[PDB]
Amino acid sequence: TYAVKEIFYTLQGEGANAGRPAVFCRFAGCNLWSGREEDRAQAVCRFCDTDFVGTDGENGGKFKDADALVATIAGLWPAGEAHRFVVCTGGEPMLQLDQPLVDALHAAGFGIAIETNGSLPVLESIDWICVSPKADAPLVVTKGNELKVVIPQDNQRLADYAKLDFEYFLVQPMDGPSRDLNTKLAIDWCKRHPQWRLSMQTHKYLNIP
Amino acid sequence: TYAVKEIFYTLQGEGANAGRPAVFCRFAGCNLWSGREEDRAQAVCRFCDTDFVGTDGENGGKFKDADALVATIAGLWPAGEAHRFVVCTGGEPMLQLDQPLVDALHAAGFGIAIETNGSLPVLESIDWICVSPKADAPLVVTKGNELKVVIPQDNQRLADYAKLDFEYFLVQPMDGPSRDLNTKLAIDWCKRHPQWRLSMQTHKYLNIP
Ligand SMILES: C[S@@+](CC[C@H](N)C(=O)[O-])C[C@H]1O[C@@H](n2cnc3c(N)ncnc32)[C@H](O)[C@@H]1O
Ligand SMILES: C[S@@+](CC[C@H](N)C(=O)[O-])C[C@H]1O[C@@H](n2cnc3c(N)ncnc32)[C@H](O)[C@@H]1O
Ligand SMILES: Nc1nc2[nH]cc(C(=O)O)c2c(=O)[nH]1
Ligand SMILES: Nc1nc2[nH]cc(C(=O)O)c2c(=O)[nH]1
Ligand code: SF4
Ligand code: SF4
Ligand SMILES: [Mg+2]
Ligand SMILES: [Mg+2]
Ligand code: NA
Repeated sequence: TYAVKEIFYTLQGEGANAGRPAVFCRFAGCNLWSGREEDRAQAVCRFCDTDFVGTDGENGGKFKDADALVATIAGLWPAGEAHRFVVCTGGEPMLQLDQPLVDALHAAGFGIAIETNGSLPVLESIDWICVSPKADAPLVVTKGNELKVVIPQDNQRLADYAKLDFEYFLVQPMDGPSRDLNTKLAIDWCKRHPQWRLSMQTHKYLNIP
Repeated sequence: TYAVKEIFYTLQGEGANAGRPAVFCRFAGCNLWSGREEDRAQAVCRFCDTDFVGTDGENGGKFKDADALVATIAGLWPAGEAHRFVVCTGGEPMLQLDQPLVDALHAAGFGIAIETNGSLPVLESIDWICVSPKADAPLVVTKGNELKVVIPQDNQRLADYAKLDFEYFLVQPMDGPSRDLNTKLAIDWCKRHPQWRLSMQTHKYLNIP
């Protein structure tokens, strides 16, 4: 059984796969914040830009099993087109993403990405692992495809993240009332430390979901 | 001898390497347009967003040999940092980019990308080949790392391009008076035909060179 906030078809806005058509499956619920505003200031992750509470978004709901969820995901892909790609997010997708769902998505011809905060172990059969560490949470996933660090965060040891086992090391400016400022900080960081590259939230500039 | 409009250090704004720190080396001169506005209306390539005339830009000049040019490119890289990366562009870089320059950039620890219109043979020792075909020019480069097609162009056969031997197939919206329109067309093209992914000109959104 899966609790899903919304499922939608768009381009991946972030990370190395930015620009790529993807079905986004947004699981409800996170382990670093309740999703309630009155809780935000005391939460482990306090900067979240996302509504992951409940199952009331587009295509959202409680799915009986993996086949029902996969059916809805596949249904959003253009008929007769391949390159099927799903980005599992949330919320924290590792609270709910399990092997039977991964196997059913693979059997349906999807490549699978995850967006995860890195505080929970990941399924290594996932094809694309994006880890976005939250400075005040544990980081237990220390290898993956891309480490996409939102900056600035207090308590961050940013340069050290670069010792972890990832193919790409990205900084993503924190959105909120200081986005332009954070974007300038992020560009400068990369130019001074070019192991790192910039991940913009391109979907916000394109005004697409 | 090399005629170079400008050399600057920034983030690659475009293609699959978007976000990556790079020295841009912009060669002077193109085979598809004189760069003169009086000639634009009759040129093979008519939509160019770039000034590639003369050697009067930042660090631009006539370089006596490869060593000279590599010296200036290397001097823009942050001291003590690796991941050296240079994007050769212009203008049409294949008018001037030769094996000695490729060999000296490589000797200096640079990975080398090119931005090329594809109408001229490219050197296969170049590490990253980005081909952006112009609808009314010959396309002789039919393999490479990314094929980054600016859209829309009249006379374009866009689905045919996807038959070529590239790792990535991208559409980039044509900037000009219709950029927003063109951006929506490009998003829609990728969602309908998801072999294709979007290449935004992110440096224009970031307002960086
Ligand atoms: C909403 S999270 C969901 C997946 C999981 N909780 C995680 O944090 O990766 C998806 C991506 O958005 C990023 N993000 C969240 N709030 C953001 C903000 N205000 N500015 C920029 N990126 C943000 C997260 O760091 C993560 O990389
Ligand atoms: C300035 S060109 C120089 C390299 C080579 N002459 C070429 O055309 O690929 C670099 C990139 O800018 C793209 N470009 C030029 N004018 C553009 C415009 N108005 N809108 C979007 N992309 C543009 C080109 O297609 C190319 O991919
Ligand atoms: N287009 C788009 N790209 C995204 N990449 C990560 C997102 C997320 O919410 O996990 C997201 C999102 O919400 N939209
Ligand atoms: N930041 C940035 N990225 C770019 N990618 C290709 C460019 C070009 O002029 O070839 C370009 C450019 O001029 N600036
Ligand atoms: S860990 Fe991810 S989903 Fe949870 S509050 Fe933070 S950014 Fe949002
Ligand atoms: S071929 Fe490249 S440099 Fe030449 S005019 Fe066209 S976009 Fe500009
Ligand atoms: Mg989001
Ligand atoms: Mg340019
Ligand atoms: Na900090």
